Amino acid sequence: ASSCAVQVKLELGHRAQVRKKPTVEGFTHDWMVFVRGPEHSNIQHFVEKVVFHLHESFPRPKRVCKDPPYKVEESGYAGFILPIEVYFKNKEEPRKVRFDYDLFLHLEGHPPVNHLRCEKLTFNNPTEDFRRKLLKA
Amino acid sequence: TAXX
Repeated sequence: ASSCAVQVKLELGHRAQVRKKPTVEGFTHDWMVFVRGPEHSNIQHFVEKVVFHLHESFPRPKRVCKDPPYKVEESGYAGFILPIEVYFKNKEEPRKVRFDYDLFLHLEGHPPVNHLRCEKLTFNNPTEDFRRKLLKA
Repeated sequence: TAXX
């Protein structure tokens, strides 16, 4: 007869800059995409791994990060939808959360992309293990 | 840029 509601704050984001010189393959942008916690918080306490599903046109498109930083750097020629799966150190439903991230690129002659997307997860009545893992962040 |  008592309730719990844990709330964690995640930050998804990405930067994208037009290359001074495009690569031999025609890639014209350097971009990086990241998942992190605010103000250098340590989300590893409850995040097992983070999976970046790149477009099929990329070699080894399913990138995995088991340790911080949860980022992917790459060079490319067009934007796309990047599914990001965040897996928690949870043994109960739900193990991970999915985010469809709009990784867009701006044209040359425009200021580079520095995009931020704040997300906020609320877990209700979790297990005590997951609870203390979540609350150590 | 263009969407892929």
